Amino acid sequence: QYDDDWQYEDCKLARGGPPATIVAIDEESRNGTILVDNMLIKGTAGGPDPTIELSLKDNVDYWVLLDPVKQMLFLNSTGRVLDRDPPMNIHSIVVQVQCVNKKVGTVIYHEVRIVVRDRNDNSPTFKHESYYATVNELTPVGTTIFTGFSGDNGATDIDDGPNGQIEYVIQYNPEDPTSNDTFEIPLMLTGNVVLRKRLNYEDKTRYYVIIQANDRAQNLNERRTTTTTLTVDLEHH
Amino acid sequence: MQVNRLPFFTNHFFDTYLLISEDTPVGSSVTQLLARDMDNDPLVFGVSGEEASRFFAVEPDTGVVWLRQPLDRETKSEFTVEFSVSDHQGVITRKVNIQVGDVNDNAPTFHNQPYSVRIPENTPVGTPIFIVNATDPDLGAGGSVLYSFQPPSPFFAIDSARGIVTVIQELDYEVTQAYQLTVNATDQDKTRPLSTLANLAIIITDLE
Ligand SMILES: [Ca+2]
Ligand SMILES: [Ca+2]
Ligand SMILES: [Ca+2]
Ligand SMILES: [Ca+2]
Ligand SMILES: [Ca+2]
Ligand SMILES: [Ca+2]
Ligand SMILES: [Ca+2]
Repeated sequence: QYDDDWQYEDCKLARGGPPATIVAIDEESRNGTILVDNMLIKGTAGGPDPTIELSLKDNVDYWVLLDPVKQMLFLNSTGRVLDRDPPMNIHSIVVQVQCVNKKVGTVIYHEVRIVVRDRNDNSPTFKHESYYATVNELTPVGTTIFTGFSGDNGATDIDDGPNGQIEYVIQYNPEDPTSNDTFEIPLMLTGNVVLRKRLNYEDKTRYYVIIQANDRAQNLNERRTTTTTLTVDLEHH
Repeated sequence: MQVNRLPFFTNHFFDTYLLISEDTPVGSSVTQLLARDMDNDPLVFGVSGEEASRFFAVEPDTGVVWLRQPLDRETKSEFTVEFSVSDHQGVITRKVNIQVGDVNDNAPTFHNQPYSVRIPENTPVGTPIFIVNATDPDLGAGGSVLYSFQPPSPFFAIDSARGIVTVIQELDYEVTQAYQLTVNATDQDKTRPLSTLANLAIIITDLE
């Protein structure tokens, strides 16, 4: 007849929608952040006469805490950090909320999937502490004279996507005012430097070019920058 | 002279995630990429990566994204997919996390068949005599198996959660020598439950 079916109802989702509960948080979120407001599972852990048992399974490294009564999930990260970037590489956390129906003994697992979003929490890093080029004085304007940021020998950034990709731009140098006029970076994504003005070994033999790497965070004021110096020495002939 | 401004995606999902259901048919539009370029250069959309490129096609001018082969939540639950937009002077790329959403698309599967068990006619009422088992890989209610006899029997019951068969009425070898019961294993999906049948043979042996 299915008369006593109401008793199989506890442990089923009270909400509609698909079976997995999916949420997102930023990396490095603080201990105690509420991952899931309310699991919306039919029935009642706690109270005078509990109809269900809730617990967490496959909670690898105990990132999640459950409050069975309120059916809340919290981030547990005391004494550590939730790092999406290497070498932790936590892109997502999957746990199961186990619900055992007390009356009938059925077991339903409600999967929770947490998407960890990348923050721009790292700055670019230059492989070397400074960079160098030698140029012949007869080198014509428009020639590429430096190439040393090619192939991860310049700036890299351990963040993901645009937060991790670099743009190089020459800065004005108060200790060498003509250097940003004599040299340009036409393509900021490569960081190759080309000669913009004629050289003269009889008048000046060294240029101190300051180059700033910035990453490409969506929000211009979230961007991070690192500075290096390219020293260009003229050779004779 | 007049340096190019690169395009950037504007879809909201790049900041969060994209949910696509596993029942989405091959050929269906799953989203539409959106980009802005301040120069207003004509933009060209693409998908990058071997895995990504076999699952998704991208219409280059409009940016609609189609599914090329069927998803299966049971095989892979999520992908990270790298999309691209280019303006002819440069290509920019941004990853999106794609969460495959589950539907109840699996009936339970029984294990240890064939089911057959010998018992003596004087087996007491309440004796557990056999355990049936089926599993279902769907998520949640759609993966939680309930057992029943179709129809219910006056001589045997099956625990609906645990699959334990017990004897519920006194057996008489002279009246009935063997039983052929049909066990049903169903999942508990709300709108689309799926179920499988299995035979349980119960052979009675005599003392006199
Ligand atoms: Ca980090
Ligand atoms: Ca980061
Ligand atoms: Ca960065
Ligand atoms: Ca442009
Ligand atoms: Ca499937
Ligand atoms: Ca499924
Ligand atoms: Ca199922």
